[PDB]
Amino acid sequence: SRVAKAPVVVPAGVDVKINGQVITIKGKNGELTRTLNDAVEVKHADNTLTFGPRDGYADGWAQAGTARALLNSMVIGVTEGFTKKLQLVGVGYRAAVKGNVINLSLGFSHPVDHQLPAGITAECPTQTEIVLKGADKQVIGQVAADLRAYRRPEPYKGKGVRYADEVVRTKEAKKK
RNA sequence: AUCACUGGUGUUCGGGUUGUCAUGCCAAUGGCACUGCCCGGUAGCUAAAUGCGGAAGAGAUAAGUGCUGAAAGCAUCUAAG
Ligand SMILES: [K+]
Ligand SMILES: [K+]
Ligand SMILES: [K+]
Ligand SMILES: [K+]
Ligand SMILES: [Mg+2]
Ligand SMILES: [Mg+2]
Ligand SMILES: [Mg+2]
Ligand SMILES: [Mg+2]
Ligand SMILES: [Mg+2]
Ligand SMILES: [Mg+2]
Ligand SMILES: [Mg+2]
Ligand SMILES: [Mg+2]
Repeated sequence: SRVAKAPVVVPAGVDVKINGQVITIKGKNGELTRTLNDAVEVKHADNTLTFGPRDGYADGWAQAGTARALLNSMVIGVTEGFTKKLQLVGVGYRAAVKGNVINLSLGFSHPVDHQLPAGITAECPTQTEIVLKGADKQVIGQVAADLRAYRRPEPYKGKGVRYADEVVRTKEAKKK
């Protein structure tokens, strides 16, 4: 509703294309396409997209609000792009990128190699930092979640793979 | 599952031996006595013998964990995906 009302602006250089429900956004950072829910009517208008419910759908305003938030992320994706940062905490925990495969040393008796998906790249500044980059906000979120899952932050020392902007509450071992 | 090995059985293979009857007798043999009683043992069957098995992988999930995400300007694993 309120989210669906605010239209999204197409900055210069971004080219939208609507084939019924299938949309395609093309920018300097790549090309993203989505099939919108059959209850959403989207209009290109004058360098600004608008979103509204179609007639005969009881949830059109809920479906238009999500279609708006996604297309707004698609436009940001093909220009500024998205970035996620992860830190490793713990003596001996290290990371390193070789091609599109991240090598994790997380205290296991075996190595952890994580293959990145199609349009995601990863740089390791220090050995305890990973920086992901990509145009798809959902994909970069999934990749970061998969890397965090190898060694979730534990509550007694905060050790593991954490999001850089993550608050990790710790607690003290029970006395006696 | 199998019998190469280790073994059991092995009244159809060989031997020892008690009592008695017979083959004229000696010598040699056979019958009967739980296979007379025993000692070994071939093939076969067999276990205690010795080979092998339970999986890996894949698909769709349970509880559970998430990503993106509005309805509800926030939040939200869910309503779409
Ligand atoms: K045998
Ligand atoms: K035998
Ligand atoms: K006799
Ligand atoms: K969320
Ligand atoms: Mg034999
Ligand atoms: Mg024997
Ligand atoms: Mg015998
Ligand atoms: Mg005589
Ligand atoms: Mg007689
Ligand atoms: Mg008689
Ligand atoms: Mg399995
Ligand atoms: Mg949201």
